[PDB]
Amino acid sequence: KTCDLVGEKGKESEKQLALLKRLTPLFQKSFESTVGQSPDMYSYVFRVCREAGQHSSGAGLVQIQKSNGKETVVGRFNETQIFQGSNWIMLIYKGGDEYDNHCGREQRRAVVMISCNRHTLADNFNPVSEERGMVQDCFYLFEMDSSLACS
Amino acid sequence: KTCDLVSEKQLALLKRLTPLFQKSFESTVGQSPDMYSYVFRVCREAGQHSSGAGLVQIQKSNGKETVVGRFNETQIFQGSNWIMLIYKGGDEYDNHCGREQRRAVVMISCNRHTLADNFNPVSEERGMVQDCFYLFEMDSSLACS
Ligand SMILES: *[C@@H]1O[C@H](CO)[C@@H](O[C@@H]2O[C@H](CO)[C@@H](O[C@@H]3O[C@H](CO[C@H]4O[C@H](CO)[C@@H](O)[C@H](O)[C@@H]4O)[C@@H](O)[C@H](O)[C@@H]3O)[C@H](O)[C@H]2NC(C)=O)[C@H](O)[C@H]1NC(C)=O
Ligand SMILES: *[C@@H]1O[C@H](CO)[C@@H](O[C@@H]2O[C@H](CO)[C@@H](O)[C@H](O)[C@H]2NC(C)=O)[C@H](O)[C@H]1NC(C)=O
Ligand SMILES: O=P(O)(O)OC[C@H]1O[C@@H](O)[C@@H](O)[C@@H](O)[C@@H]1O
Ligand SMILES: O=P(O)(O)OC[C@H]1O[C@@H](O)[C@@H](O)[C@@H](O)[C@@H]1O
Repeated sequence: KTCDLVGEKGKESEKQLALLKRLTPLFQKSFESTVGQSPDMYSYVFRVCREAGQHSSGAGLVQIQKSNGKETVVGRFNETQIFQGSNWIMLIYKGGDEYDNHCGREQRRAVVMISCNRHTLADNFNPVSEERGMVQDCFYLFEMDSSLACS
Repeated sequence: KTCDLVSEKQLALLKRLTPLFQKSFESTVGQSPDMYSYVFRVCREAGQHSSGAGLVQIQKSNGKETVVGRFNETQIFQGSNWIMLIYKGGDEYDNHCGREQRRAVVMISCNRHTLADNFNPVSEERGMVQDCFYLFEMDSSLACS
């Protein structure tokens, strides 16, 4: 019912479990941000290791078309990767819904850069961009502030 | 002889990093036989073989050079107070990551006090079937909003 790590198990995997544990106070929260202009107005909902979608799909981050509440899963938390930088944490959710035309029809993916901010536990979640111009390895990029990424 | 993208916003971002082009950033890390020295440059040759390397990994034990990413294949994104620079096209792995080409992802965070400093490796994700990557960080006032 929480984040599941993907990758090789070992010393590094063990460190990533520790990072997820540190983010526990954020689990109960839900972050949202609406961007874009009609007919492409989108609302992104992001959560840390908890269901961010409306259909129990295991979504960690979803995209909702404002015009018509169509929900698209950007990434699932059962496919998480996480890394600790000096003043930030990079959180990745793979296994989102598949593209039909772009990116070799691969599953969508979310990359969230959580930067250190001593003033708040969590705030300023914002979509940065969607890299959908590659034949593979595409991603939706986001940012958010959190004191938990600080040294 | 400069970064080649795959976007007007991206070209503007590259332009913004111009003052870093002439610099060379180095950082040694790890413990032999796994001690590596990383050399990173923005849109300029970081290697010794004119291969177009934007970031190379040097094995300190024997001086062997491995290209992590080529500025021949650059992607760049701008967050509120950070810039993400990506160089794909590095040397291929022999065993990890389906033998794909190495890749470098550099998180350039805002720091009002320096034009560019604190370049360092953060981690190497080499446990995936594909889309592996070397993660780095560095500070720069140019990343500040
Ligand atoms: C960006 O610049 C890169 C460096 O200049 C480009 O890399 C080169 O890309 C070409 C075209 O895809 C590759 O050509 C292939 O070569 C292999 C043989 O590879 C092996 O032998 C060569 C020569 O001895 C050696 O350089 C390689 O490392 C391998 O040992 C052929 O079997 C294929 O048919 C094809 O000709 C080059 O191999 C590749 N060289 C490298 C890694 O620098 C890259 O394509 C450019 N990307 C762009 C256009 O954005
Ligand atoms: C993460 O969770 C998703 C959603 O449950 C898993 O995707 C399903 O995988 C099964 C088996 O491969 C398929 O039959 C379903 O059609 C998939 N549903 C989708 C794509 O939404 C996914 O396999 C999980 N990742 C893991 C644990 O490997
Ligand atoms: O699936 P295709 O046809 O390639 O379209 C892809 C696009 O779909 C839309 O519904 C949104 O989710 C966009 O962010 C996405 O880039
Ligand atoms: O080429 P293989 O055997 O897969 O080993 C991969 C490793 O090689 C070393 O020389 C370094 O470049 C490491 O960063 C890399 O992870």
